[PDB]
Amino acid sequence: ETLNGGITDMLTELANFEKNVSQAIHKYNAYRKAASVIAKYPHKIKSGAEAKKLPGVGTKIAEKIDEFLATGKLRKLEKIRQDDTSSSINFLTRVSGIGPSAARKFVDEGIKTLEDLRKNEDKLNHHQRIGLKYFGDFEKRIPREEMLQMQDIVLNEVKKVDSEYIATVCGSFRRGAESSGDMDVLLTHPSFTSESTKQPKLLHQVVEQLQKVHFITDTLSKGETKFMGVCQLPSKNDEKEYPHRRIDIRLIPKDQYYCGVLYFTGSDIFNKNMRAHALEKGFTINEYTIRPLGVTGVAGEPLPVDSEKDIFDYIQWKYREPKDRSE
DNA sequence: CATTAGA
DNA sequence: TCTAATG
Ligand SMILES: [K+]
Ligand SMILES: [K+]
Repeated sequence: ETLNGGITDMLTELANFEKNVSQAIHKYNAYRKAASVIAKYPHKIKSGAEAKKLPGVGTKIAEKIDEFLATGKLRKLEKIRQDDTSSSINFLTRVSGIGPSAARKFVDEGIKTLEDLRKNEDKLNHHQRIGLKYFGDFEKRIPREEMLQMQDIVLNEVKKVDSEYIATVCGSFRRGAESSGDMDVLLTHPSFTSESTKQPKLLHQVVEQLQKVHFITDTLSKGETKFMGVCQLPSKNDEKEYPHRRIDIRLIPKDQYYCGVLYFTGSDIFNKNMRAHALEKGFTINEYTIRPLGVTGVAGEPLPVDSEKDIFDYIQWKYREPKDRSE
C-alpha cells in the first residue's frame, strides 16, 4: 500500500504504456500481474533478486526494479515520458470515443492535437465529434448540488410519461459523494422482467421525454436497453449556462432491479466485501441475481428480490445505508 | 462483460 | 461479421 508503492507505480506506468502506445497486450499483461503480486508482498523489496522470487517476476522486471531502487528513476520511464508520440496517444485518448486503436491511427496520420482534431472533424465519427465538441465539459466534475437538480428533473419526466417506472440514480452520487463524473440512471418497469419479451419502447419513451424538454441534447448511442447521451441543466436567467454532462440510462427487467442497483451503487469494495460474505452465508451475488449455493460445488435458482433489503436479509447482514456503503 | 456503432 | 469503445 505504500511500502511497495514506487515499484507498483513504475510498473503500472510501464504496463499502461505497452498496452496503449505499443500493442503489447502480453508485456502489458505481464507488468500488471507483477505490479499486482509485488503489491501484496509484505515487505520492502530490497532488490530485483528478492522481487524476483515472486510469481510473475521475471528477469526483465527484476532488472527494472534494481534501476529504480538504485536511482530514483528509470530511463525507459524517462524516455516514454518524453516521447512525443506516446504522449500524443495518451492525450487523444481523453477524447471520448477515441481509444488506443483510433489514437494510434490518428497520430499516424499526423493528428496529434485538439486543434488537429478540429480541422479534421470529417475523419471522426459521431461519438468522437461529440466527445470533441465537449472536451472541456466532459472533463469537468459534477457537483452534487447539480446532481440533485438533474435527478430531480429526471424523476419528473419519468413519472410524467408513465407512473409505473422506477428510476434510481446510482453511483457515488447515491453513496453521498460531493461530486461525480456523470450520471447513471438504472431504469425498470414491471411490465419488463427476465422473460417478458422486451418493450424497446420502454426505453425510447423516456429518452424521448427527456429530449422533448431539452434535458437530453445529444445521443452517443441509443440501443434498446442502454442509452448513452449528453444533457444540460437549463441555463437559468442568464449569465450562467451549464456544462454539458454525460448521462447513461439503462432498461432492466423489474425482476433484476435491486441487484443491479445494489451493485452499481458500489462501492467497488463494499460490493466485493458483501459478495465475499454471501459465499459464506451460502450464496451467490452478481449484477443480476442471488443464488443459493449447493454443496456439490455450485448451484443455481435465483431468490426473489423486491428491495435492497431482500438481498441483505438473505445474507443475514445489517442493512447498510447507501451513505455508508463505502466499504 | 455485455451492449452499441460501424465498416 | 468482427473489432473498437464505454462503463
Ligand atoms: K519468479
Ligand atoms: K477516450
